[PDB]
Amino acid sequence: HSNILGITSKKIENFSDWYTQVIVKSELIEYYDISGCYILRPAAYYIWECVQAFFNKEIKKLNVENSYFPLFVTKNKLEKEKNHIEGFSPEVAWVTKYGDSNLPEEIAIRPTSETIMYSVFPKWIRSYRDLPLKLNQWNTVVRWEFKQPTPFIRTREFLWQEGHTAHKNEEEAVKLVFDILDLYRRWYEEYLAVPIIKGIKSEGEKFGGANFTSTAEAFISENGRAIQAATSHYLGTNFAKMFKIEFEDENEVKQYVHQTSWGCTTRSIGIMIMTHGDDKGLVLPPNVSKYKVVIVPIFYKTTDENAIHSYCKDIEKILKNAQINCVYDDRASYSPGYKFNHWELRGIPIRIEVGPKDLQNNSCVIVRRDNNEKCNVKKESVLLETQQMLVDIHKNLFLKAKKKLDDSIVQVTSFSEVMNALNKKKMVLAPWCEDIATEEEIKKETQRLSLNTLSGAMKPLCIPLDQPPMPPNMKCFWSGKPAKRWCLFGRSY
Amino acid sequence: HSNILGITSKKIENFSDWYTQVIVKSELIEYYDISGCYILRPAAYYIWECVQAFFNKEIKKLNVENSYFPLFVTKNKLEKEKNHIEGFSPEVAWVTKYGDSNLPEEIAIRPTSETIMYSVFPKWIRSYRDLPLKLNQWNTVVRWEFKQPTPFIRTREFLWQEGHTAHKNEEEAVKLVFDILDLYRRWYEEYLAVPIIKGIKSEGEKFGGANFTSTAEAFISENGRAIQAATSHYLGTNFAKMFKIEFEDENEVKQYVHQTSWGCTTRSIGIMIMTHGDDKGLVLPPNVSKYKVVIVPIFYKTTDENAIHSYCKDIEKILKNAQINCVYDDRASYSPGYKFNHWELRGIPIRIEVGPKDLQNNSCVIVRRDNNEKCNVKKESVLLETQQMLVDIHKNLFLKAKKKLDDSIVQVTSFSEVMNALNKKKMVLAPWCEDIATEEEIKKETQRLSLNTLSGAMKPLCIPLDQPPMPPNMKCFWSGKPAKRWCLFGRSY
Ligand SMILES: Nc1ncnc2cc(-c3cccc(S(=O)(=O)NC(=O)[C@@H]4CCCN4)c3)sc12
Ligand SMILES: Nc1ncnc2cc(-c3cccc(S(=O)(=O)NC(=O)[C@@H]4CCCN4)c3)sc12
Ligand SMILES: [Cl-]
Ligand SMILES: [Cl-]
Ligand SMILES: [Cl-]
Ligand SMILES: [Cl-]
Ligand SMILES: [Cl-]
Ligand SMILES: [Cl-]
Ligand SMILES: [Cl-]
Ligand SMILES: [Cl-]
Ligand SMILES: [Cl-]
Ligand SMILES: [Cl-]
Repeated sequence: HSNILGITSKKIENFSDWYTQVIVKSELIEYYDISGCYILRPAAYYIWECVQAFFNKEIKKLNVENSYFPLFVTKNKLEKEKNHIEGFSPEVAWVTKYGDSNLPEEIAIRPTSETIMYSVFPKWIRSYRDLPLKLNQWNTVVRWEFKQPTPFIRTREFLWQEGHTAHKNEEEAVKLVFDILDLYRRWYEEYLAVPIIKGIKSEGEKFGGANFTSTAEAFISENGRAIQAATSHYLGTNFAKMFKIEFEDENEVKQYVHQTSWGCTTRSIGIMIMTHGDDKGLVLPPNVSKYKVVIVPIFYKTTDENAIHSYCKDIEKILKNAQINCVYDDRASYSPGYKFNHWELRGIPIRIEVGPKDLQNNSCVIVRRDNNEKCNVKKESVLLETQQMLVDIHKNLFLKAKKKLDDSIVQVTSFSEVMNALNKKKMVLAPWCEDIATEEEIKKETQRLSLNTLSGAMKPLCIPLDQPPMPPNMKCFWSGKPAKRWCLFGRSY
Repeated sequence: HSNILGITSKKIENFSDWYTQVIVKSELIEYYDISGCYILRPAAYYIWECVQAFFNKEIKKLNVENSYFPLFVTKNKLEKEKNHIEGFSPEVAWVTKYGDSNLPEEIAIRPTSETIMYSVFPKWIRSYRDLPLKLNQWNTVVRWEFKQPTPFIRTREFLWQEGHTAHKNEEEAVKLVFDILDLYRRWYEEYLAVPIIKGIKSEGEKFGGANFTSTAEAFISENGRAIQAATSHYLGTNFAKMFKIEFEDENEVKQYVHQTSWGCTTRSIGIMIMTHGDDKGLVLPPNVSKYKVVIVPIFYKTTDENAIHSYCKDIEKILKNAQINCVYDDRASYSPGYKFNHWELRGIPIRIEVGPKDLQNNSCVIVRRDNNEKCNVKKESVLLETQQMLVDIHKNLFLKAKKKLDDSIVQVTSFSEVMNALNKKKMVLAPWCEDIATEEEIKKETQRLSLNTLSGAMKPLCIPLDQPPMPPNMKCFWSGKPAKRWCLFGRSY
């Protein structure tokens, strides 16, 4: 990796290389011997801890309790269900030995914990007094996917949380499915300044055993690829029937539980980086940056040295007293411009420059990372203006990313309008009959039309919860049948 | 598992079965298809989260930053070092396939992350400005150990934290080694009410590449087996030489870094259960129990029902207003005695009984879990007395466990005195010359003397930091040579 000090690929001209440079030169990640596995350095894992604390706070209000189930799973429990999502079998890593000894029975590594947890649920669930059962895990899962691996986005091994619940009836379960989905929206908006779109995945793309799969969909405008930001399934009684999870209800009749399972991944970090990063490097919402402010001294005269270091330490004291973490870069070995690029690259939201002009005027210079706008601030008002500026940066990052998302969403009706939008790097909202047979024809056929890596087919992303009005005689864009609902389409990571 | 409602094995008469009953009937764990892997239910994982928050708070003060490295490791990096602790090779689980496809290169699952992290350290460490480097992981590791598996104590898969640091010189590193060790002591004392003994492991039992291995040693008096509660290694330059971790110092001379690595495990939970549990089931320090108080109504007259439920809800309001979580068990389906045993079994520190006698006297009955002592408390003073009683329970649990630890420590000098103590289930402090050749002779030979599961040999546990005075002509108990220091010996889990 060359030119460690700066980003030499513009986000638009070469988005792929720009992303690799940002995550490495900002010290978020490091690559690894094993393809698809990545080292989350402290800067990246700080982001994970912030969203982890937030999500834990909110799911505790729903009485979800954390837990930990084994990393390994027997070939019996896992492969016991070929009616659920058994498309993980080609991706399931198998341990076959310890040392030079071979295992008697092979054991797999969890791609997800549905079979591990739900094999014990019948023991914990005997009557309606035992429901609802609400569990969550903060763990690591493994999926061996031949598809091109992308840091944070499609990885062989990723940290996540997987919640699983079971309920007395349908109404209780589905309300939790969407309550979690809104927590995912806050996960992205409040802490990552990333807008998403709530929807319902088509029958073709839904989770294996799910009744339906709700999703939060993000979009990378620069390369026109949607990403499944987070997921919340209503499994209904499907999984309850497979694993014989039954309960005596209030009227002595035995019933199947209604289950959910929801998960969000370090993929949120990748989406955040792609949404806000620019050619100077990493851009962070203040809520996920360890250092909210960096104080850079700027002078040349040896006489000013003593006065300036004290003035900067005054600012460091004001901020840290107000619980605003910050770094005072007083390294004399590096030029002021080196410090500028170094901390812009690391994504520090705010830079406070202090120079001789500042001492006499009793002020400072404050520079927003998102737009590089500078302003003079009297020393007394530094604390308040810094607080309001961290808020304004977050408000600005979200609204800019929302403008880019909406500019990428185009509403069309005909097949030809759809392809023009598709090859212009847009996410297309079109009327669709939702017949499942049309999903594979649409994907396979659009790929043959998009002449000139990642999959080039146009999948159905999600059917938005927010439905624009459907005209009376509107026809599906592909089949010509009467159209049921508007659906989002596009290429995907 | 029979008699789910109570513990049918006395902790002394059958300690092994008593432990299995406690951890399952108190809903801490559930057994699993794969030997050595255990399900940490919410009650057990709440304990993990409390100590996890505490340890994270304190290591952040030392500027240790959390991170996450890959679960997998190549056969090259792992086996590159046969001079370090390569005794993990027989315990290293190997993935050899994904799906029906075989992997080109086999990949292992981390038993520990020394090789994973230290293969990247040279990239992050170029000069003295880059030191100290302080990293930590909250992750899961795997060791396939044929030894008899015990929940929380010796498991195939366990949660832990592994810190790793690198320093400019020896003084900086070793100070951190012992600073972490004291954090482990607070981990056990402050939050688990478990006393431990700081020591230095013998040269025979030290960690693979360590210069020395400091340890915190706990002791299960009932079955007379010591356990390695926590560990903190000074690796010195040993690992720096293996992985070529060098740095340009302040005087332009390249040097090797001085490293440490420290870890503590869910084994702390197992030690806590064994130390405080009694025949009624689980006994918890208040700091690791979700519910500090359980309010049980006790009446028979239908007339009293309305008044009593309001009186109990008043107490629930007082406690929860003071941030003292509690459960008001108003289930009319279960007898009051059922509730008593149910919540004593789950380890709730305090039970507040409310009956008709309480309403007229405007008081309540408070029952300590640790000693079942009951006392009347006027309703007004419930909040204060409850707070002081949670503190007194913790003070009592620690001091009781410390009395049992010290009664199990016996100081002897001759070989025959040592064996009498050994077969009386004691941890023996004896003078020892520390010659390494004597470690395998002592272990192998004491096993042949202890006539009539787990290893029956007497290992050297640790050489305490607190050294009682050594007489002038004191001779090692085994060799007759002049004795260097007092060392602890005993059987181990
Ligand atoms: N390969 C990857 N690389 C990087 N980041 C990610 C994120 C991924 C993902 C995230 C959420 C949900 C799903 S899911 O639809 O498979 N549902 C499940 O697993 C269910 C629900 C949780 C319990 N099991 C997948 S996969 C992946
Ligand atoms: N098999 C088991 N079952 C249940 N609980 C436990 C706990 C165990 C343990 C705890 C602390 C330290 C050690 S260590 O001495 O091996 N040192 C290392 O790994 C170093 C230091 C951290 C980074 N690598 C082992 S092993 C084990
Ligand atoms: Cl590969
Ligand atoms: Cl809101
Ligand atoms: Cl996906
Ligand atoms: Cl410079
Ligand atoms: Cl603004
Ligand atoms: Cl086995
Ligand atoms: Cl103290
Ligand atoms: Cl050990
Ligand atoms: Cl009963
Ligand atoms: Cl007391």
